Amino acid sequence: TAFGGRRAVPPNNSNAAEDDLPTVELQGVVPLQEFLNVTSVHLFKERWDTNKVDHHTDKYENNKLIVRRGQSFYVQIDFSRPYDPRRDLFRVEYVIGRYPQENKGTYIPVPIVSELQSGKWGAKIVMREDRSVRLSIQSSPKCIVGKFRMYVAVWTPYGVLRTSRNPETDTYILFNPWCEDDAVYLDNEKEREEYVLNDIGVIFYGEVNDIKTRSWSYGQFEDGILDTCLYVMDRAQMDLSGRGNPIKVSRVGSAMVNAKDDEGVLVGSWDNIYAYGVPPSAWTGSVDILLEYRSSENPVRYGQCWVFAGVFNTFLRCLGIPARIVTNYFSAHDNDANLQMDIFLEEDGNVNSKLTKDSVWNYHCWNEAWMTRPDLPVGFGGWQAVDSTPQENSDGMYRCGPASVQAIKHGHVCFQFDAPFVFAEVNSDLIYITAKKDGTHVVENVDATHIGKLIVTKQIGGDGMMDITDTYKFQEGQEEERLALETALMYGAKKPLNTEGVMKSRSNVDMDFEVENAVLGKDFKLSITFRNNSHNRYTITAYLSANITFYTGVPKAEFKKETFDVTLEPLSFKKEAVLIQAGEYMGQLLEQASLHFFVTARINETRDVLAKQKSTVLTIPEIIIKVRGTQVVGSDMTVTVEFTNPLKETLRNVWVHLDGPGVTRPMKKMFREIRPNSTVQWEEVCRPWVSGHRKLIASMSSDSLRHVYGELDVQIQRR
Amino acid sequence: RTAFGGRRAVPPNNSNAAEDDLPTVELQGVVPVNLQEFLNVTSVHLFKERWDTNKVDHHTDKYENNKLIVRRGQSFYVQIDFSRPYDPRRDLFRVEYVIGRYPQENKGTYIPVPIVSELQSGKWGAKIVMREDRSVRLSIQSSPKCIVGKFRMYVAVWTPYGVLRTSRNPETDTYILFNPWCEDDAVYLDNEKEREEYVLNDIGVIFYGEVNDIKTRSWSYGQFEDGILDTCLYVMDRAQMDLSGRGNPIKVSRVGSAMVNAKDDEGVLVGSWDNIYAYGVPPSAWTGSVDILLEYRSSENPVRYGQCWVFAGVFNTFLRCLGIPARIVTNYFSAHDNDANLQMDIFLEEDGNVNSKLTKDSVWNYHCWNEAWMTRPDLPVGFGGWQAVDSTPQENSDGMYRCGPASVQAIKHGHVCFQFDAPFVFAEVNSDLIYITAKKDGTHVVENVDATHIGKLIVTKQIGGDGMMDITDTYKFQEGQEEERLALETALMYGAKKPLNTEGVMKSRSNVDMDFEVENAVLGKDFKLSITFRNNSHNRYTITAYLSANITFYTGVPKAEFKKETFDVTLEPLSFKKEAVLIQAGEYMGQLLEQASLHFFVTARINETRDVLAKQKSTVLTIPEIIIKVRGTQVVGSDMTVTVEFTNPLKETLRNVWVHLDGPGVTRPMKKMFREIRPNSTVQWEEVCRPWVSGHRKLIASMSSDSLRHVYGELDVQIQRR
Repeated sequence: TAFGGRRAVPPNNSNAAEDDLPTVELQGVVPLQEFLNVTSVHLFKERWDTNKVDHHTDKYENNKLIVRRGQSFYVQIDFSRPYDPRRDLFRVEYVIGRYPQENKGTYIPVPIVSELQSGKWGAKIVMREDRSVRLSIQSSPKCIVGKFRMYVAVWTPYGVLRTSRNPETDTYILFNPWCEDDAVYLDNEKEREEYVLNDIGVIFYGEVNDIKTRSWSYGQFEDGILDTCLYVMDRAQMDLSGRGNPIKVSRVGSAMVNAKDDEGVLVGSWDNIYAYGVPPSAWTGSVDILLEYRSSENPVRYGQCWVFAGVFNTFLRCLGIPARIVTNYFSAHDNDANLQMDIFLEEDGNVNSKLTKDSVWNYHCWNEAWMTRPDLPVGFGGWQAVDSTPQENSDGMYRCGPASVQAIKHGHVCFQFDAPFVFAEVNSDLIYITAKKDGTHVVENVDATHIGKLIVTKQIGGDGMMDITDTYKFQEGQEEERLALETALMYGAKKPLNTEGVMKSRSNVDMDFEVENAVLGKDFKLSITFRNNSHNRYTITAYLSANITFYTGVPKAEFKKETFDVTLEPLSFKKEAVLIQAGEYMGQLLEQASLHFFVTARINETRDVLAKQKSTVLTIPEIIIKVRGTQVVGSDMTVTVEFTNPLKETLRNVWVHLDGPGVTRPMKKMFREIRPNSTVQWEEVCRPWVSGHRKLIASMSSDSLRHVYGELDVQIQRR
Repeated sequence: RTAFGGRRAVPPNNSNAAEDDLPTVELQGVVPVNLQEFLNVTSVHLFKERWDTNKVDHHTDKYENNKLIVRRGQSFYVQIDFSRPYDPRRDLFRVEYVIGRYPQENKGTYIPVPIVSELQSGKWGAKIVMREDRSVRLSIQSSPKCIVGKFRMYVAVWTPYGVLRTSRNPETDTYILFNPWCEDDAVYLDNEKEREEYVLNDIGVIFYGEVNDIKTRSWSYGQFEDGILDTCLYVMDRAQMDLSGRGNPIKVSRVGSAMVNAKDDEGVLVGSWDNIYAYGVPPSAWTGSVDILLEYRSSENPVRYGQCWVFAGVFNTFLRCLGIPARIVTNYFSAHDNDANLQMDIFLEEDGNVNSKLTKDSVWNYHCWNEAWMTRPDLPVGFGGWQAVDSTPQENSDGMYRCGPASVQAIKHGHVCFQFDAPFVFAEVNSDLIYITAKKDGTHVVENVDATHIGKLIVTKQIGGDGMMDITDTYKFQEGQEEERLALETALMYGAKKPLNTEGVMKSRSNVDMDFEVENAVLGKDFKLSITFRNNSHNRYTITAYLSANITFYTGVPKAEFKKETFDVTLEPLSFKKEAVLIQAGEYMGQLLEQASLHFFVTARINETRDVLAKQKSTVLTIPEIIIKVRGTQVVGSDMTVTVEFTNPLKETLRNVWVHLDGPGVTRPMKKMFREIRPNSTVQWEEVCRPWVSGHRKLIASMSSDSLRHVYGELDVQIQRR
């Protein structure tokens, strides 16, 4: 009635599933009681106790023992009678999954040893008193990460006597950045504090000339999160033997973030509508999302790049892998490994918006995970870029990474995973091409300094910005930068169009422009400058094209167009000012209030083309958070969330979100509608459970206006 | 309230079946004048008949397809008939090739072919070769990096006011394939005999059995059969493969191999190794890829069922049909599901017996995968050539997936740091068998290490013949050679792992040699197993040997131990003893699994030195083949009677006996059902075949029933021209 011919044992791919170890493995009475019996086990698992504090696992809102691999911890077993070294033999067993196998690392018998050897599992009797033995158990630093079952087995000559199933002794074993033998070892305490223990983050957005920031709750220590992270791997049917490998954990975990069909954590959406779900802009942290995923057991709607990164960062940090979110400004996504972004122009100099279909994202967020790379030559360990936002790679439409940031900076894109696609996000050239009326194409200009202009991440201790641009690229013009490019071209990166006659403009005319930062609903100026360094007189025709775009760069509508007839004297400089009125863009704005500007100019004399692009985001005023009360763990604190409608219009179905790990579970309030320029208030009583520097996080989302945030640093005390 | 698509300006162009509407007239700006003044296309001629020069010079004349089929990077001829003569002085026009619903010139999906004076190598262009009346003859050359698929063709006349274009015409739809004959193509093969075999041959040989009794059977690739080329494009559309990547042999292999083994409702074949196969066709019954691919096309669902050679057969059809040179390789004693470990464990009881409860991993008698030829511009120089691709899943760095393409060159040298999934393919052919005693107290003791069992022989069909070609030396250096030790070390540096330490197995206290032979037997017959000891040192010993004989699946997975024996041997110094065992038919009959595979463990404990000796061998019982006979004229278009004959070899009744007949270019795959076949009785199947392909052809047969299966037959026939 059917044979299992594919493999002798079904795959062991679920931490949730468990078998039943026999309590009596006898080999015949031939022909007990007088043998050792376990009366109880002590794990010293209190959060104030030495195990959790020495393992840095005391923050988890979990009452079970949680330790980190490759480091010893204490347990104590109580026997029916005193243990006798001569005549007695027992061992502790760690078991994970339904089909444990010692050679697969899922069945781990811990032997009593005299001395703990570094790198191997072992139990050292550190103390014998009465009917008790105090053990110092050390795990392997390559151990599988997950929740293990614990048993104590006494070996008699006729078999094994083992403890029965006890959910109270279930032990979680995580990655250990503190352990020098661990693949994820980070030798700097301040960095471990930030990249592993910090449960609050800062995401940078906006545009390079007006960097905006908002806080995100990672909430890795919150109740249920650790278990949800194991559930993610189980849903991925991730092989238990592979869960101790940070590379494979990063690889499989990141593929689970973006949902394809009914599998995955988040459904991606950039439609500015989001029917039947929550707008990506509404989320305040990962907790909300991961718990919803866990209970519904279905993908959560909806997410965008920073949301994918926030959730993946929670996953990494919760398991013990050092992780941070990075933001790349002017990002070339969906690049197919091409190092060129095309902008097509009409013959007169206008931007041909029919052909110009590729867009540079104002910003794009991805993650970096810290680990060694034993699959690559020496020198590629460290930060590995992993982008859970899909794009076409060699396998299809999927996440990219982990890719060694070291390999990327040097152009060694031949080393897995998906390196050429990450290299192209930060190194592409903007190519300006005239698409003539006869069918031919002429390359006019090359801008090699626009894409990947600034790459940032939150600073260690502090909400500040840390510029990590030089970790990804060498400085423009440097010899090493040209060598890195050449090496990349050798390994699959491509440049379809040859650009030689290009960039050698004999005009010597410099053009540039700036846009003042504006507040939503206000007017603002745009100045275009022209420098003539030659002793020649020129006449120029310039075009201004202004569009309302998504943060991805995708344009919705051109809201303003202008033409300028400039005459430049030899050795002269001149500024022209254009005035953009609130009435021109309002009513057409998309979420994030992003605007894009093209300024192209044709020099009538030399036939040369000058081009420049810039993005702008309109500043939307933040939400106000107020705290009234005492501010002590266990005792009440009143939090008031205040939002003032900035539009001269009625906001409808205004959802406000409150969050703060260790202070409050994520909550949300729904307001029928908000009158033009009127204010609403939300008062909630909070009973914090974590002391020290904490933070309150708020967000606002309506049928129209959204992507509005607020935050407050509070100081809670102990008892 | 809006709608907006903020992720991308244009939806992904990932279906070849989907198409846009190009305007027949497209003007811009003020006018006022006669449009009739400009050229007009009255007709287009592709010279796409099968005897014509386009298909013959492009080596596409074998496809049972009436549309034009050319290969990239090589010129072909077309003729355009206008409404009036072409005036070089005043007319301007170009040919356009378009693919998908969202064509873009910078993505290679919209291709405007310009009229040029001279065709440059590597670029698209059309050269006017003849002017005559209202007609112009062009020599069109495509780029060698061109996307592979079915393009729509249009002719566009340029006027100062815009474009005038022909209308949609399915008759001019042109297929552009990979070109192994073009030097600039990534899949370039520099020799005609290799091209003939690896691209043009539609019949193949699959080697199976076990290393000491290599069995062979024929498989129909049928890449030129009606409907196949279209089904291959359909596979890529089902995979939602971006049209821009279908011109990259690496991505096509990567995505295509992932579609072979169906996970849920996506993919071509549902894998099953249950010996039952209820609600499907047993993997053993298939005679080729045609049957499977067409069923997948019409049902639009995964086909039940397949195993490794079936996946390879089908994937081989896919690659050859598109133009990527490909072959199937068989690895004898394959370490699949290795997780990159270079060690396979066998656990022994304390006495010396095999611990069958702890021994859970198995070596496959054989395992088939594919090799595809292409350059590897994503890797350092020297890694081009054959690339291994295994569509039979196993855990790799991404999950349970196919592995490859991995450069066979990198695998041979241990450079497993190069994508894709290299460590896992390297371990299929390089693992060590580690014999370990699991003592009653809980500890483990490494007794022996056999580094010569796994990947003992790797073969493939020879060029221009049905014999086998030993390619073992392409995957690995000679045992005990310098280069082989360095390869192993390099692999360990990049991810390959050896959990147990085997320096201490210097317990090479092999003064005594042991080995055994199992004679080749026929199903139903008794056979012998001969164990042979050898005392190569001055000494007398008391040995206890154990024999464990099991019925297994071809994958090595055991179903039952059907025979156990102990031997107390005492051999004198410098003397060699021999022991023969007789296995009677009654001991295994009635318990056999499909493929009639048997596995033998022979373990020995030398009482004196406490040493352990161990060896293992597999055996497959031979089954009589199906007899194919033909009587007729043997010329295309004319009838030929084929008779399939099967004689029940079992002295019991075979029930629901399905017989299958196949032969590309001779017959469409067919199958006959037989209620039941009496013990030792014979049945005959007769069929009238009207062949359509001349030259050397082959008839292929297979048999499958409720119990007995994995029975084949074949016959080389010669069809003639007329």
